[PDB]
Amino acid sequence: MTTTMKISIEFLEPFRMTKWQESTRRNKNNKEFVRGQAFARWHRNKKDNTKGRPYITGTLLRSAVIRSAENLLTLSD
RNA sequence: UUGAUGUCACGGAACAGGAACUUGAACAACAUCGUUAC
Repeated sequence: MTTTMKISIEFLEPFRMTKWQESTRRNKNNKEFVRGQAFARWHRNKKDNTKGRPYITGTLLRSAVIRSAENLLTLSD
């Protein structure tokens, strides 16, 4: 019914990560959740204990692919 | 550990001001050590 395509990205430069926020101040009114939306995120299991790993939102990769498609469709009319 | 119809964060130089400085003839004469004797 569905087909899975596994991808992997590899960096050539030191990337940048954002801070950890709480589940309350995670809306459009906080000025630290915005301005940190184009970076990687830090997920910590069992909150109130800084122990976890980084990850990357899939919506950000979707937006980048959309921008690349917009820029590639204007070259072939 | 995201949710979708809308992310210019490669949109932003850790930058800007503060004398390791001040003072000094490579020169020269009087002793050191304690007890003996009635």
